[PDB]
Amino acid sequence: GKRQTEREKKKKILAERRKVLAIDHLNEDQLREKAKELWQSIYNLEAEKFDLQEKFKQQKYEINVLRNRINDNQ
Amino acid sequence: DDEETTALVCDNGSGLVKAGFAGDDAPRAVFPSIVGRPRHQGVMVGMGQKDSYVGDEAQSKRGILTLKYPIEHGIITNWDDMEKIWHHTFYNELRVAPEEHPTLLTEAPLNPKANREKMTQIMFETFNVPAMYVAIQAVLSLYASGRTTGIVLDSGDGVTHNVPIYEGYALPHAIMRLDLAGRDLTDYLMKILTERGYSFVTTAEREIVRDIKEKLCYVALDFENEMATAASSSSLEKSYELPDGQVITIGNERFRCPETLFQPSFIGMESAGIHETTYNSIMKCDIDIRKDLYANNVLSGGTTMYPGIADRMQKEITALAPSTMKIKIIAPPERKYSVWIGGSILASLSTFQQMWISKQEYDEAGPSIVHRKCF
Amino acid sequence: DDEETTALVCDNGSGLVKAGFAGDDAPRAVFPSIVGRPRHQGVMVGMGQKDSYVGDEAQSKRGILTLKYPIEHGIITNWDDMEKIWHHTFYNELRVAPEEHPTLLTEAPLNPKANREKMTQIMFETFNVPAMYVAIQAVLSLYASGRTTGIVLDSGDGVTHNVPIYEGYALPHAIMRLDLAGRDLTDYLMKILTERGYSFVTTAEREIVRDIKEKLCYVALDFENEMATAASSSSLEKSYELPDGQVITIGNERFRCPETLFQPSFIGMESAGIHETTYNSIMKCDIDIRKDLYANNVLSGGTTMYPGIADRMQKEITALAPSTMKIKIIAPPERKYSVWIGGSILASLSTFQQMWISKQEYDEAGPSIVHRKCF
Amino acid sequence: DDIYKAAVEQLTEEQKNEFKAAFDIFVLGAEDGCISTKELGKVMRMLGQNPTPEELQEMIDEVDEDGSGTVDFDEFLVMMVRCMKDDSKGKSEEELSDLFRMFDKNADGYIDLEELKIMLQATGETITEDDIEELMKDGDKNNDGRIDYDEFLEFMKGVE
Amino acid sequence: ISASRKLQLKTLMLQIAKQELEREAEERRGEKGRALSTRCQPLELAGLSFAELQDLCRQLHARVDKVDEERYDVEAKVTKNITEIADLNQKIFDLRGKFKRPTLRRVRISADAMMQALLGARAKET
Amino acid sequence: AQKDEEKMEIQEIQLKEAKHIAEDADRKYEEVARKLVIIESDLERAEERAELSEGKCAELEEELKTVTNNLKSLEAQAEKYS
Amino acid sequence: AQKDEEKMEIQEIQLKEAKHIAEDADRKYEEVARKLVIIESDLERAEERAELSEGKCAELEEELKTVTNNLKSLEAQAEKYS
Ligand SMILES: Nc1ncnc2c1ncn2[C@@H]1O[C@H](COP(=O)(O)OP(=O)(O)O)[C@@H](O)[C@H]1O
Ligand SMILES: Nc1ncnc2c1ncn2[C@@H]1O[C@H](COP(=O)(O)OP(=O)(O)O)[C@@H](O)[C@H]1O
Ligand SMILES: [Ca+2]
Ligand SMILES: [Ca+2]
Ligand SMILES: [Ca+2]
Ligand SMILES: [Mg+2]
Ligand SMILES: [Mg+2]
Repeated sequence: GKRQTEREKKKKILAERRKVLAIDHLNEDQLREKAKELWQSIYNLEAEKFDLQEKFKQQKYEINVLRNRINDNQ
Repeated sequence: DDEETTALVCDNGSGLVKAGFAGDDAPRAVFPSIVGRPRHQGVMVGMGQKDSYVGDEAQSKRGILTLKYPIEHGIITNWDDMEKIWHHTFYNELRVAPEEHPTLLTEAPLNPKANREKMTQIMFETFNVPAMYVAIQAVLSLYASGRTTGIVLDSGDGVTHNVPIYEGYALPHAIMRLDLAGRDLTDYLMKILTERGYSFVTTAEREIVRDIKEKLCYVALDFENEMATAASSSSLEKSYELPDGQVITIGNERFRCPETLFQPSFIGMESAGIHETTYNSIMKCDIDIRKDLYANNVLSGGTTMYPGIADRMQKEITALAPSTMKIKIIAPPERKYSVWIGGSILASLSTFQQMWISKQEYDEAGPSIVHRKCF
Repeated sequence: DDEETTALVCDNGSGLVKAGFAGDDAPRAVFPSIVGRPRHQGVMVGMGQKDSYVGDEAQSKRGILTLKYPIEHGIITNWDDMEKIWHHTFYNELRVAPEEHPTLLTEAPLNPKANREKMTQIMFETFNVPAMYVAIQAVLSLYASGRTTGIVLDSGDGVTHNVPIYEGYALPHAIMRLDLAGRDLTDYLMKILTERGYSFVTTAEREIVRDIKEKLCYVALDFENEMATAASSSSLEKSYELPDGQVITIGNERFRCPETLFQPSFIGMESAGIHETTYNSIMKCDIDIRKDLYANNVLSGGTTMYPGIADRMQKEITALAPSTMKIKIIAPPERKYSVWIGGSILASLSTFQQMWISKQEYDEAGPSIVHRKCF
Repeated sequence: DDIYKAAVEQLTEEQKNEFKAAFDIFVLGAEDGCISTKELGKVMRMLGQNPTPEELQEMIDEVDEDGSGTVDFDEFLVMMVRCMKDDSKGKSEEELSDLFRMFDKNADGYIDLEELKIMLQATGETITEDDIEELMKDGDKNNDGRIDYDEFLEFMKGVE
Repeated sequence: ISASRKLQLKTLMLQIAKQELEREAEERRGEKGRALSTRCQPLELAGLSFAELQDLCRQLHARVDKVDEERYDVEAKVTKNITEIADLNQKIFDLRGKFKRPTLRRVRISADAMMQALLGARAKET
Repeated sequence: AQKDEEKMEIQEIQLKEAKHIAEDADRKYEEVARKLVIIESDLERAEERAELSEGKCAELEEELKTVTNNLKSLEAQAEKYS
Repeated sequence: AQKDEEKMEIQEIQLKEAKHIAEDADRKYEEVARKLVIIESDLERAEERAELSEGKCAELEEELKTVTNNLKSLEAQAEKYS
C-alpha cells in the first residue's frame, strides 16, 4: 500500500513534527520556550529546504553530465 | 515550439507502448511493454545490475530475463509493473516531467470499470498530471482516416473490437468485442511449429516466434487451395535464421497461423471469425445506415498488417453481404500507428480543449469522475 | 605502501601454487605444490636433514625424495600436507603473517562441499586470518580478460572446466566439468615414451616427463596428416638432454600426447574432447546469447599453452558450429596466470570490499557459512 | 621516484656524469648512454630480476615524442627515473570530478577554449601560448573544442 | 620538451581550481546564512500577554504544519531526483563498463632493494 | 688449464652468437606485433562495414517484396474491374 | 686453472640462459607470423563479403524503384475504373 503509506506518512509528519500540542497547560516561561522551539524549527526547516535546493542543482548538473556522457559514448 | 502547453498522447496498448507529443505525425518512442526481472544468480560484483529492465532494454538482455507483459487482454493485471512502465515512458523515452503536460490515455471498449478508475487515480496521484482524458481506441482510428462514419475493426495485440459509428453518433449496442488477437496467434504459431521439430518454450523465445510471425506469415486468399498447393509443391517454404544460426523452414505454417482470425475454432474459441463479427455488427445497426457502413469499412491495429488480409476480408464480406451493396475496405499504409495519429489529431483540436478532466474536478468527486459527463 | 591493509590473493591450483598481494600484475611466488619425505636411510650426522621438503626446495632434492601432490583433481585428498603447503606459502615465500591479511582462495566448480568447508575452517582456526573468500576459478579468468560475457575454458593441471557467463549472469546449468587435464597428459606421455625404449617409473622422473611435455609437445592442426608426415620424413624428431646426458629423440610422440585433449578415448575416457564439450556447453545456453558466446570464447589455464591449440580449437568449433556465426578464440599471452590476475583485480575492487566472510560471522554460523549468501 | 626525479633535477647536470659513473659501477662497459633491451636485461639479471621486453617497450613508447625509439640526455634521465612507479591512484577521482564540474562555468558539460584560457590567465603562473596549444592537444583528443568526462579522466591519468 | 613542466602546470591548475572552489563554497555558505536569516520573520517576545501568547503559538503551530508540508513535498521531489540520477548512473555504468576498467601497477618487481644490495649505499633514491 | 682455456673460448663464441640471435628475434617480434595490430584493425573495420551493408540490404529486400505483392494484388483487382 | 674453470662455468650458465631466451623469442615470432597470415586471409574474405552485400543492396534498390512506378500506374488505373 505505497499510496496509503504516503498519505499515512504525511499525516504522521503532521502529527509528529507537530506533536499533540497542548499549549494551554504550560506556564509563561514554558510557552515562550515552546514558541522559540517552533521558530527554531521553522529556521531548521528552511535550512534543510535550502540544502535540498543545493542538492537539486547538483543533481541537475550531474544528470546533464551523465546525459552528455551517454550521448558521446554511443 | 515555446510557450504554451503541449499534450502528451500516450497509448498504453498491449504489446507496444506508443507515445509522443500532440500534433506530430508519428509517435516519438515505440517500445515493447515488458518488465523482466533477472532469474539467475549473478556472480560479477559491481556490474551495476538492476532489479528490473523495462521497455526496449529488456529486449536486448532477454537471454537471462523472464519477460512478463503487464497487460493481458486490454485490462491491466499487474498495477505495479504498469506504473513502472508509465514512469519509464515519461522520464526516459520522452524526458518530460508529467507535472506540466496533459495526458490522453486510450482504452479498449467494454473494459472493467475498476481498470479505468485505477488508471486515472494513478495518473492524478503518482505522476500528478494537470489533466487526463480517456478515449476509446476505435474512435481515434476513425479520426485518423479523416472520415466521420464507418465501422472500424481494430485488431490489436490484446483484443479485437469492432465499433460502428455513423455521422459521429456511436452505436453502443453494436460493439462486438472479441478476445482473439496477436498474442493468441503467437501462441498458436508456437504450438504448430512443434510439428516440424522446433520447440520454443521459454518466455524469451516467444519473442522469436513473434518475429517469425511478423516476417513470414501471410493470410491466404483461399484456404483450401493453399492447403492443397503447399502439400504438393514446395514453392512456399521460406527459411529464417534464428538468433544463433540453425535456419528453420516454415511450410504451410505460414498461412495457417493467421487463418485463426477467420476460424477461431483452431484455438478452440467458439465465436465466429473477424469476417463474420463485422457483418453481425453491421446487421445490428439500423436499416438505413448499412450501406454507408458497408462502403466505409476501416481496418486498424497492428494485427491487420498481414499481407493479403484486405482482400480476404473483402471477399468474405462480399460473400455474406447482399449482392447490390458495394463493399470497400480502407487499409491505410500507416495502420499500426493509426490509433495514435488519431489521438494526436483529437488532442490538437480547439473544440476538445475543454473536455479534459481537470484536477480540481477529480479532487471534488474522486476517481469515479471518469464515468461521469467527462467520459 | 603503508597504512591500510592489502589482501592476499592465494590460488591453490593443482601443480603450481600461485600467490601474491592484491593489486599487482604477476604472482609474487610461484612454486610446485609437492611435499616429499625422504625415503633412504641417511648416514651423515648433523647434516640438518628435515623430515619434509615442500615447494620448490623438493624440486632440487628430488633425487632422494618421494614427491606426492596433495591435490588430486581439484579436491584435496591429504589435508595435513595441504596445511603444510599453506604454512610454507604464507611464512617463507611471502613472509607476511596471516593475522593481518584477508585471503581469497580459488576453487574449481562442482567440487565437494566438505573440501570447501574444511578449507575455510583451516583458514579461520589454524592461520587465523581476518576474513577469507572463495571464488570460482573461471569467473576470475573472465575478469582478467576485461570482458563481461564469454565462455571460458580453464584447462588447468588438475581438472578442465568450462563455465559460460553472459552479462555477468552465470549459467549454473551449463557448466561442463571434465577431469582430463595436464596430469593425465603427463601420465599418457610417460606411457607412450616406452614405445622407443625410455622407461620413466619413479615419482621423481614424472617431473622429467613433465619438462619434456612442456618443452617439446605441440598440438597438431590436423591429426591424420601429421601422423602420415611423421611416419615418412624425419623433420619432426626433436632431441632433448636428460638431467644426466643420454639425449633422447621424440618422434610422433610430440603431437600425440596433447591430442588426448581432443580425443579422450586415448586414455580410455569416454567423454568428448575439449573441442566438443565447449560446443555442448554453448548449446545448453539460451538461443539468444549463443552468438555472443561464440564470438567471445576464452582460453585460460596452464594446459592451454600448447603451441598451436588456438587454431585447432577454432577449426573444430567452426566445423561444429553453424556456418554464419563468427568463431573467435581469445588466447592472451598471459594465459598461465590469468586466474591470478583476475583474482587480484577482483580483490582490488571497492564494490567487493563488503563480500568477505568476516570472522565474527564464521563464529556465529560455523564453517557452513560459505554455502550461504557469502558464497 | 618521479617526485624523486623532480627533487633530484633541482641539482646540477654533472650529477648526470655521476649517474654514468654509478651505471658503470653497475655494468661497466657502457658506450652510448642509452638503455636498450640488452643493457636493462643484463643489469636486472645481475640484480636477480627480469622484466619483459614488451613492458620496456611500452614504458619507452609512452614517453617517446620524436618516435625514434631513443632518448636524449634529459630524456635519458626521464627514462631512467621512469623505471619505478610511485604515482598511485592518480590523486583522487571525486575531488578532480568536483574541480572539473566547477570548471565548466557555463555548465554545458564540456570545457571550451575560452574557459581554459580564463582559468590559465587567472592562475598567474608564467605560461606561454605554445604550452597552451600542447595542453589543448593533450586534452581535447578529438579536436572538437570540448572535454568529455572520460576525456577528462584520460587527460588526468597518473596525475597527482 | 618533457612532461615535468606540463605536470607542474597541471598541478598549479588543480591548486587554483581547489582554491577557487573553496572560496566559492565559503561565499555561498555566507550568502545562504544571510538568506536564511532574512527569510524567517523575527520573534517578538516582549510585552505579550498570556492569551496573546497562546493565540500566537497556535497560529505559529499552524504555520509550522504548513512549512512541514512544504518541506515534505521538497523532500519527496529530492528523493525522486535521487532515484532518477541513480538510474542514470546505472545506465552510465552499463554503457561505459566492460573493457573500460583501470588497472593497478604491480607487474614491476622490486628494483631499489636490488640497487641497495648490489650498491651498498651508492643508491640514495630509495 | 689448457683444456679449460679452450672451453672458455668456445663458450665465449657461443654466448656472442646466442645474444645476437636473441636481439634479432626480439626486433622481429616487435615489428611483427605492430603489423598484426594494424591488420587486425583493418579487418575489424571491414567486418563492421559488411555487417551494416548486409542489414540494410535485408531491409530493402523486405520492403521491395511487400510493395511487389501489393502491386500484384492491385493488378488482379484491376482485371476483375475490367 | 681453478679460477679460469670457475669463469668457464659462469660463461656456460650465461650461454644456456641466452639460448633459452632465443628459443622463446623464436617461438613468439613464428606464432605471430602465422597469426598475421591468418588475419590477412580473413580480411580478404571480409572485403569480398562486403562487396557482395553492396551489390545486393544496389539491385534491391533498383527493383524497389521499378515496383514503386508500377504501383503508381496501378493506382491511377484503379481510380479510373472506379
Ligand atoms: N508487420 C506486421 N505483420 C504482422 N503482424 C504484426 C506486424 N506488426 C505487428 N504485428 C502484430 O501486432 C502486434 C502489435 O499490435 P499493436 O497495434 O502494437 O497492439 P496495441 O493495440 O496494443 O498497440 C504485435 O504483437 C504483432 O504480433
Ligand atoms: N608452457 C607450457 N606448455 C605446455 N604445458 C604447460 C606449460 N606450462 C604449464 N603446462 C602444464 O600446465 C600445468 C600447470 O597448470 P596450472 O595452470 O599451473 O594449473 P593450476 O590451475 O593448478 O594452477 C603443468 O602441470 C604443465 O603440465
Ligand atoms: Ca626519442
Ligand atoms: Ca564550457
Ligand atoms: Ca573532445
Ligand atoms: Mg491498439
Ligand atoms: Mg587453475
